[PDB]
Amino acid sequence: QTSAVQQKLAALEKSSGGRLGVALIDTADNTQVLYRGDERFPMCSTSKVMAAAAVLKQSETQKQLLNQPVEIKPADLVNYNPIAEKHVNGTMTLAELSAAALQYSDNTAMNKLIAQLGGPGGVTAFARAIGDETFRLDRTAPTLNTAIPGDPRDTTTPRAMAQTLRQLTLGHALGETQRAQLVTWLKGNTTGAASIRAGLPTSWTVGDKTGSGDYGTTNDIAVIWPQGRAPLVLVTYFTQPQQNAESRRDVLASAARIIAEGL
Ligand SMILES: [K+]
Repeated sequence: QTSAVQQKLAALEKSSGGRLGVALIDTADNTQVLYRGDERFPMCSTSKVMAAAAVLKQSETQKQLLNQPVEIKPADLVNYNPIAEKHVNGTMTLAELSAAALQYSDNTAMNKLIAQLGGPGGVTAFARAIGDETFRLDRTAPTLNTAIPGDPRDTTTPRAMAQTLRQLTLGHALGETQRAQLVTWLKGNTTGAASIRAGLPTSWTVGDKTGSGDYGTTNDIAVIWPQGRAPLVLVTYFTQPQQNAESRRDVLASAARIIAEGL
């Protein structure tokens, strides 16, 4: 069946000329709203949530892991590293690298998290451990953002990522301390105001992770606390036919607004 919400998301998708994938979980009743929910999309930087959560899971058996220094060398700098470049020829802790990756989308910081997990396949291993059979990380930053149509590398489905984000932030995939840390980090995101958040009422509070890549790929994954409602999880993924296409955060906002109106 096609709901009124799915009809409005299809109309939005048409006007955009790209491809849109949406997955909502409403924890009030565990109901789901999906648009292209089982199609694969490039994750781009939304993958940083899985990498930071995998290190948080390691910290459950190592009290001092998050305080562990990691050397930052000039050769470690990549395309976008606004926090790591200040610590070149110094160190950042795994807590600092996690925060920089999630709240500033620092790509050097994500590469340290990946290196701490033994490479991209270590992030995929953690996804499988928490019951995500869809997620795959294949590359480091920035080449995991190539977002080539039809490429299975560094992809997931909206349905899979909404379920995983729910487990990580509201469920018991992490210990209580670690779950709270991940939520604090997401809530402190600096990059999300033009994406999901822009489509929701101001009074609602959001923790989110954005992503952007080639093919005008514009993504956001969010945990939403509506005024007077149980929390929501929302995934919005958007990708465009042309390698050089512009970002379209406003499409994610428009998708979020349709979803909110549909509650
Ligand atoms: K782009």
